[PDB]
Amino acid sequence: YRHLALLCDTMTCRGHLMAITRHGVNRQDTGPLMKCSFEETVDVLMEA
DNA sequence: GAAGGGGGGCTATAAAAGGGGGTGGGGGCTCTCTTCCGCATCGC
Repeated sequence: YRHLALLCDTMTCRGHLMAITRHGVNRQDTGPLMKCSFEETVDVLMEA
């Protein structure tokens, strides 16, 4: 359960349903370098 | 009328002369998020 509970917590820790796509994982306030390694490498870095 | 023959032009070589023309080189598939438009609603 702890593995399942951890995934659900990360998807709801910010008070809204956060998808595990780029639209939810890159929107969270992480560093641009982490975001660029996931998806949208240049668009993420251009915005930063 | 086919085929061989004869005569003559073409080829290159130099050189001069002067001008026209030829040649080459410049120039005028699916899912998700964002944006725009029409509508009905109130407000003044």
